[PDB]
Amino acid sequence: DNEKMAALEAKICHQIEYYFGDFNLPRDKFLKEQIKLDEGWVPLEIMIKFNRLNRLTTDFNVIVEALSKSKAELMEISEDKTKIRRSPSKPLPEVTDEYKNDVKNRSVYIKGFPTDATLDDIKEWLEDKGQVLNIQMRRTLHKAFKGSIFVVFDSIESAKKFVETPGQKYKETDLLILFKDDYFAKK
RNA sequence: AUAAUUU
Repeated sequence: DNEKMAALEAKICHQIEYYFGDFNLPRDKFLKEQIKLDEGWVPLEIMIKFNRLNRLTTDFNVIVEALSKSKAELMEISEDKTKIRRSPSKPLPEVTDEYKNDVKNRSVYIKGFPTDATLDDIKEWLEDKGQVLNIQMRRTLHKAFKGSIFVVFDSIESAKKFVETPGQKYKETDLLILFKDDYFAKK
């Protein structure tokens, strides 16, 4: 029973840490704007507008409880517990040629998912393939899922090991896997 | 329609 509460809390921490994480934050206009208002602090009242978090829970107390137990320890909770922020002690990394070169080399391309698959479907399928930091479902201008995605692993090592595996299939359907830069090379 | 949404 309470194990499901732990499961819910782990999901809450992951979703919030994604929003304020190294991959997302630098390209999140709405969030970078909010962060400029009160020294990084963002009211839970605002955090609740984030769709994926909303679907997990809308309750402030549950969110605070979950974050206070987070292992990652990326987020800080205010004293009155009405707002949160990325720790000032965990600044965003400087984006150098080296950093970008490393991110590109940890990025993979995977084609072959059914057009109706959701982000949750894919996340679950990637659960046993290594540490993932970002999943980008490729869509058309009108936001229609093409069935192909880009995945960013925690390191070039886990990325390499994923691409090295030739017998991978989704719901018993073959998949085309390539390093992102290799996918572009062809295109 | 910054009515931005893995906001």
